[PDB]
Amino acid sequence: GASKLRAVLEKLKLSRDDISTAAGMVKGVVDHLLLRLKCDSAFRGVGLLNTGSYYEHVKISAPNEFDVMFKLEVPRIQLEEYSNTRAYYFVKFKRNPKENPLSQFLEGEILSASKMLSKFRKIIKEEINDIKDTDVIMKRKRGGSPAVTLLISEKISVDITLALESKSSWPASTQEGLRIQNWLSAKVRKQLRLKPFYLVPKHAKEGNGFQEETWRLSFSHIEKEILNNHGKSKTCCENKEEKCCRKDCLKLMKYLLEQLKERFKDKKHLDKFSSYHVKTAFFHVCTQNPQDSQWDRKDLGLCFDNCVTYFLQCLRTEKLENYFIPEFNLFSSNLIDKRSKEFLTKQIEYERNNEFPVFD
Ligand SMILES: O=C(O)Cn1c(-c2cscn2)nc2ccccc21
Ligand SMILES: [Zn+2]
Repeated sequence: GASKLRAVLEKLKLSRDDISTAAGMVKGVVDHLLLRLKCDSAFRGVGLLNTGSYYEHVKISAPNEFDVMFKLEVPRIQLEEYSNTRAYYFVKFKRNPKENPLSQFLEGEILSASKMLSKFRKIIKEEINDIKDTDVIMKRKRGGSPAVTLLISEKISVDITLALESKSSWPASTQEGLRIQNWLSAKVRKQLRLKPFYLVPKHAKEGNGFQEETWRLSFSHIEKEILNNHGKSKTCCENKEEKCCRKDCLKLMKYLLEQLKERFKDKKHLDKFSSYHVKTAFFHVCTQNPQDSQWDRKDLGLCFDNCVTYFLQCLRTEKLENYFIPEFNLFSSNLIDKRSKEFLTKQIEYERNNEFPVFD
């Protein structure tokens, strides 16, 4: 029902005002933090990376929650892949001169994530304590990559993550990734792959213990660009004759998962699932249907059923390739146990069989 779904989306559009006001409230604090952060010799080249659901224009239903990324430029780095993970790497440095301002964090030849995260939280703390014009508090440490967590005006929660920026060529694991050749063209793929890639501090788990000095690949900027320039036609969604329902589908998937996570928040089954899974699956569906005509607005129902159908498959086969790192499985049994996937499958299938009552 392309009408009921659009009723849901119209209902969703009402939150944009509050999400934008809160976004402004966040930006005000963030800019200050960055200006002050640029003072340290180590975090000199720190900058703001404007990516995420908000800048992708798909952020919904969470005004008091935000995620921001601080990017830092590392000139020349030698990357060492950790145990065929294809996504996690050790950061070494190409040259010998102590031009490196991060020499202080170098634990051996390998760059330590723990040390730099410590200095990051320390400086951020020292600076949030200084300003009293804005009621900003620093929350306790729980997460890994989203290392810093702030509370603005005792209302807004901001997840601050650190990211290294490398202008070098993308790692070999991304070779067969970003299959947009038949969709956004090969010229565009080449242009995009000429852009830098990022690394967020994350630990991998091979078993009982952890490796705490690893960095995981990040391409959020590429995701942003792909999302905000999503058509085979350059004038896609710029006129009435060329209006597609891609972003609508993504929004609907996100809302579906959100509602389902809210319905069973007390049972912890769906805790491991996030919106990135939905986004990834969506990108795969975009690759499957490269034509704008396959995303016509009038077919909003069908297209949505195409996305769900794919996502479900990913849940059943326990396979969801990272759109940039094909050999990395987001839905591997190591990451998410079968019981959770089967539960999510059960619920989604129920919803689809009862005309999505969760949409009302
Ligand atoms: O860090 C990011 O940019 C997002 N991301 C997630 C993820 C899982 S739940 C939210 N995000 N899993 C990944 C695995 C490999 C590379 C990137 C991955
Ligand atoms: Zn479009």
